[PDB]
Amino acid sequence: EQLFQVSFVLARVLTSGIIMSIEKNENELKGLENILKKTSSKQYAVTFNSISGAVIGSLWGQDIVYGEATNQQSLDEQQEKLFKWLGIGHSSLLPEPYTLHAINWGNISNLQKITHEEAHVTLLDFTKLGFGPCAVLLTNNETIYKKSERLKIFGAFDEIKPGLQFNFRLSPLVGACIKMALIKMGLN
Amino acid sequence: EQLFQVSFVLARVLTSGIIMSIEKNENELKGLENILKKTSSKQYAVTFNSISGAVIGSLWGQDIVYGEATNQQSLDEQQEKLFKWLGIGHSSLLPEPYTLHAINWGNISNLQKITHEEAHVTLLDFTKLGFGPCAVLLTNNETIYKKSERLKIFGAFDLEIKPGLQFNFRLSPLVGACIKMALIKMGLN
Amino acid sequence: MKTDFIMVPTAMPDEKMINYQLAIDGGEPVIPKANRKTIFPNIAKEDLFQMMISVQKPEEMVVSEFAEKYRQRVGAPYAIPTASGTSSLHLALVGAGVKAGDEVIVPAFTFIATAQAIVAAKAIPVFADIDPQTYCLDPRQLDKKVTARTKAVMPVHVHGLPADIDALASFCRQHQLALIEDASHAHSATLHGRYCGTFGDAAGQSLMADKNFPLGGEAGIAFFKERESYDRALAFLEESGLDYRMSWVAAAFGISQLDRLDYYDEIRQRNAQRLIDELATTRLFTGPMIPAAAKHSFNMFRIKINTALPEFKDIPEYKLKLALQQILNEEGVFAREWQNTLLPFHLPFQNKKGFGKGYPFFLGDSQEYKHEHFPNALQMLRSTLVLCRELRSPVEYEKLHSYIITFKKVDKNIQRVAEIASQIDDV
Amino acid sequence: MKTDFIMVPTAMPDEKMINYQLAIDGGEPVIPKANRKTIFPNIAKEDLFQMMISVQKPEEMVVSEFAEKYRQRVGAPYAIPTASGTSSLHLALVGAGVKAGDEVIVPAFTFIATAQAIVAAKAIPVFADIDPQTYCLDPRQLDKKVTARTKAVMPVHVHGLPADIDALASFCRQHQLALIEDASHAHSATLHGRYCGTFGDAAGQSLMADKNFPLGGEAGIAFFKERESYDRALAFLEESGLDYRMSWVAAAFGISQLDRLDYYDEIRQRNAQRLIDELATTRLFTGPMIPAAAKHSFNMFRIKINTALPEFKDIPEYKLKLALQQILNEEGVFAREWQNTLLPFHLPFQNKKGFGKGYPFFLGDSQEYKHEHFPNALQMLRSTLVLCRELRSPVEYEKLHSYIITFKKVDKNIQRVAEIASQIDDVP
Repeated sequence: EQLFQVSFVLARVLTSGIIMSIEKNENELKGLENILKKTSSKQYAVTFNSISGAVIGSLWGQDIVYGEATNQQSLDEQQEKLFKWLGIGHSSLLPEPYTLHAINWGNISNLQKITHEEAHVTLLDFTKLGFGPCAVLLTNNETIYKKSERLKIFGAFDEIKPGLQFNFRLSPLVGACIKMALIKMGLN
Repeated sequence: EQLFQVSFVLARVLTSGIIMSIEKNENELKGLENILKKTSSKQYAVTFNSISGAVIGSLWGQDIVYGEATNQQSLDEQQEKLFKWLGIGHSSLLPEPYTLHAINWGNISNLQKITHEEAHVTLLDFTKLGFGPCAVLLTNNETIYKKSERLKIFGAFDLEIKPGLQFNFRLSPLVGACIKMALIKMGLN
Repeated sequence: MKTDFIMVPTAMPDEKMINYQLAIDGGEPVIPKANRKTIFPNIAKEDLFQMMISVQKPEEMVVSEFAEKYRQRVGAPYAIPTASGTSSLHLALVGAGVKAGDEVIVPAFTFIATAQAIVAAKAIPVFADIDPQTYCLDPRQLDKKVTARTKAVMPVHVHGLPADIDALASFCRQHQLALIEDASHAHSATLHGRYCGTFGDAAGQSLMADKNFPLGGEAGIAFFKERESYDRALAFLEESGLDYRMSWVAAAFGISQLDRLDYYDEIRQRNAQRLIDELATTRLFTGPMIPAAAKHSFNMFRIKINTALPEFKDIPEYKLKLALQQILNEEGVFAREWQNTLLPFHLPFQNKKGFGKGYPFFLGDSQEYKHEHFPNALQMLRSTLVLCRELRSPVEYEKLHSYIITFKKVDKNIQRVAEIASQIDDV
Repeated sequence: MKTDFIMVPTAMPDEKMINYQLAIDGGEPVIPKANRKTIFPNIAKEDLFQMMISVQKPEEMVVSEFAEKYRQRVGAPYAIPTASGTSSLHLALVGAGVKAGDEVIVPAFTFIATAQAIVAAKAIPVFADIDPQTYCLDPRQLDKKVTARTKAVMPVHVHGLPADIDALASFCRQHQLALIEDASHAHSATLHGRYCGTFGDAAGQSLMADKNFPLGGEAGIAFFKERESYDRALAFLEESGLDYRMSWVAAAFGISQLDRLDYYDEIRQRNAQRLIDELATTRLFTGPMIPAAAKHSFNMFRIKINTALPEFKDIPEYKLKLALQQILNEEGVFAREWQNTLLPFHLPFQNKKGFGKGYPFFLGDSQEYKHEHFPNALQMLRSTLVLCRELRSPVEYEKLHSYIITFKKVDKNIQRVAEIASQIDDVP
């Protein structure tokens, strides 16, 4: 919303010279992850460069893979398709895989209430903050966390075996901008 | 918003690599001048890094030098001191040397009404804008213009009017560019 | 203010240091510890200012702008900007006509993302050996690896050297196969004066910050020759529901960077060329072989160890390599190895789990891969040293000469290299 | 986007170009047209970020912050930030007790600003000849200059070479005068390991963007040894009504530039030293002399031409100088003259109008200086060439060797230099 705030952070990180997710001494994604854990009281965070990443991380996070099924009920038409691509089917008998909250500039200020909800997987789409596509998966289920990072090429490579993998690594630059927003909107 | 508009200008000029008064390809100060010339309808503009520069320019431009006098009715305590340091006396029976307008954020939007006046030398002090000490002198008097430049070191001998004492009242392009931006945002162009 | 600015300039090295003791034996290193760090990417004022320009524009317009600018420069008919190199290869494969169950011939030696792109396309990687010198997919191999399921061939311009497109192309037209390039290291690399990324039916390319043409974090771009391919790739995005979109922040960095790319590339070329010429005078080291039509981008500079010297009579090549790594590292030349394991032996292609239940893989006959199937690729891993960041960065003359001195210094110590190597523990 | 960014790197030049035809005669220049530009100051990403830091703070605090930072580094006890180097000299003089009618001894060879600061202090400049090697104020030609009016000696560390503080300090002490340093070129220049600006009772220093340590446009700083002097200068601002304050924008650039100044200095130093050594091998060119106590800032690099080589028999030195300029320019090295005429003969010190009616000047004994008064400085302006931006800019190795090749190339063409000089139109 403020051009100076966004410019200042992009300036700051660029001046650091540290703009790669896989680079050592890269605190922007960690800093983001902390705030979101605090706000949600969750123990594990996994950042993504796409909502699609967070969706897969949640599905494969609970061994809902090709051939399996879950409750495609509260899904939009897009995530309907993602699941059809992944090979997953529908059943009303089973629970929902995640509770997705689209975060934007209106509802960001009161994020604590949104996430103070007991559920397996909280998914946060940050795309509409306008810093680029970004999502974060939150859980206490360590096995989801580990499985979620491991679907990303370079996530914990720096005996839970990975199969198919994607580059859903988020840009520090982008992660830094969302981290600022959260701070400027009062999530210490 | 304002912090952004300032940063952007500084970033731009810095990116150009042209931040010296004297360096050719500098267009920030000329742009600043042209805006005020048009606003005031005065033919000549001279930029300074201090109001003192504008004062000394206006005075010496009208041959108000050491040993002369002028009308100091309107002077604040600072200008009184500066006139005294120059060796310029007071006389009620003489005209005022210039008309001064302290420009700031509250009154910069209404600059046509301020500067479009009959004063043959209009002095604008922009220091309160907070980009640094700055002043412009506006006249139709070609002879004031020329002397105001010749008192500056590197004024219009970038390549008669023989110069005496001189000062470095050259304005920083970066500063001039901030002034220019502020003007453009507040109605002028 | 946290800054990466290097505060100590690299001094001009004394050429007498060729005669110096090795740093591993208490000698003074060619490159002092202060001068060991390089800067990458080259973040200049322009890039900061470009962020202040782009931030004011619709995010999708910035992305479009970048896509168009880079596309035009490359000379590709069509382009889709992605969130990653890996996604761009996925789209490059689908758009070109690869469908679930097809086999794609890839080299065994490349980044995992190459092969993961194929598996994401619901296709089956068929791994192949490389040429001993180019290190790219060996065309001579290809006959043996063709089946009825073979749909595409996916060469990698690995290290930034263009692969043998002349040959691989003719093979593809002949066997009715598509050609999809991985150009993720070959920014600005050309063949017959034409840029890598334009030869294939489609191609994908990392634009990550660790690449010679770096965007502001994670980024990639897919190129397509014909509109049919571009349309199929865009259709696939609609059907699949994948969000593979680029960040404006990432693209904004690309826009500014692109204006200065030719300058940084010129330094890279002249630097790398001088080193090739200098290493050719040495008995121990050889820079990369480059075909006459090709221009190397030199994202990585792989050096061959002449392991056949008499001083190394009864010493395994791997010990010669490990000895030279230690020796060079102490001098201040960080010569890591890019890929230690070939992609058929990475866990994903050992468990063959895919999307789950081994989805892609069970469509076709399982081929159990063995080390004896890739003799040239293993030969390379046993007998080469890779310079990455040291020559990707457009380093100054003082640094380049520092490299030259280091290799010349070690080249005078073939005898000690032999001794140190021989005393290394067995694996 | 308007950027100064140089898009073509300088090629490593062929040392065989020493044998090449001169570029004035139609040959290949050592430096191609594309490689003649050089970037100064070195505006990096850190400087842009600094503006975004400093913009959020009280402007006074920004100027204060800078002033302190630079003051500690220099090692002066007191410092006033300032709008320009000319203003900082004015303060320096006045704060050190210079008063109306006083006389200051100054070299005839310096920038106009030096003397104009003197005249601004209502004092009368007494112009002295220079040493023919340092080009600084000559300590010998100082006996026959002191009068009852003489209050101070103002040595300029010209080009960035420390002047003879040792010799000039003892002279001041012996005649009970003050020493005010013009250190406007001498950023980071030491004598006995102490930065220029700490030696005198006060010193002024330009911090313009054309100086080795550049602020964001026009800027200055004045240093004072004792607190008495600092307070006098502060009080002068109160009394005078002069606004000589610094721009925060200018100051911000100083802050960021200061963190990187030692890096750029190091290259400056190696570059210039290399060039001195190489120029030593030539017949025709000698680099600046440097006392063994001093370190040179190398803001400017004045080269001595051997005009007495046999080839230049009946050719006046000014024709040799002009020819070498033309020759060097065609090869790509912009050799030029800093001062074309000495300060005594500049119009301000000819008309002697001052504040008005000859104000400062009538307050003392008239001095009608003639050319015969400054033989050393006149021979300097006849027989030397200066590199400015060429070496102020911390150039890359390729560019430096291009300078080395250029001079060696011209050194192999002394006969032609003679032949060309001889054809130059007689300028009376």
